Amino acid sequence: AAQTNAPWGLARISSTSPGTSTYYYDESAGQGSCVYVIDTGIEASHPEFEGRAQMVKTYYYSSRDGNGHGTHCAGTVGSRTYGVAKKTQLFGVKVLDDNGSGQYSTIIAGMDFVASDKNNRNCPKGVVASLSLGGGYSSSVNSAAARLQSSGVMVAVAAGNNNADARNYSPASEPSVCTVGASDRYDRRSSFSNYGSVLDIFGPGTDILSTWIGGSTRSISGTSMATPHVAGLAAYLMTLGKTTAASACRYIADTANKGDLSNIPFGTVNLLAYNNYQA
Ligand SMILES: O=c1ccc2ccccc2o1
Ligand SMILES: [Ca+2]
Ligand SMILES: [Ca+2]
Repeated sequence: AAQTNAPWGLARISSTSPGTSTYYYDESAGQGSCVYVIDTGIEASHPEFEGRAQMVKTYYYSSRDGNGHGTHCAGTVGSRTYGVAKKTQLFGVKVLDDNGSGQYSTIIAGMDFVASDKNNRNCPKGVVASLSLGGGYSSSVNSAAARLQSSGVMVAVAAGNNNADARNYSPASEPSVCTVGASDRYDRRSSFSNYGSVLDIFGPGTDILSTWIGGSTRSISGTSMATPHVAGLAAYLMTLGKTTAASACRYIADTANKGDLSNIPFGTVNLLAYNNYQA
């Protein structure tokens, strides 16, 4: 399948070079997989989700995304026009308030929730969780991410936007999960992207067009935007049978575009998520 005039990030993950505009992907498109977006919620009624999104848990007064961030990330995972895995099932877990803030205790509860909830859902090709959030180091937050991964869910987390070593941020610094840095359309590390030995992979993160609340769209930047590209790619690969939840991060790193990025500090991987699609 080919989507012409795709958002640049989708084109990038299906090409060995920057500058293309077509997203090539297998028609299976993540069907049969499930991705939990743990964030400010998801506007499930957005036409771009085609009825494939639903809220399953909120830690606040409402399950509505009053912010937009969670809807944007979900859109990159799995919306028709802006998503990597266009037929996946999306579940929203609202652990961030409408200002995009949340306490560590709530974020941990949200991870433990998904570890249990996945047992109640029909996801034959596997389960992914996308966490476009983080804050200062916390061993308890890392431990929660490690448990989620251990339970059999492919966990992808944002490296953070401090232009710093991600070792000082959580859950980015938990080695067992897949920590995602951001790049721009010229294959440069995004100027805000954290880096360091704990990063596993890079994805498109600068100027990413996706869904927004009020049935709209908008372009924003962050490691928060790169993370759903990797989460969607994982869902897409599990559906194809190429990898499992336990090994998807390693498989993505193994099959990545290598050495294409500039401004990567010594000690940080130079690997860009790539779907290896061949028609
Ligand atoms: O869009 C965002 C806003 C804040 C933030 C903080 C830590 C990690 C990722 C983040 O993404
Ligand atoms: Ca290349
Ligand atoms: Ca890792």
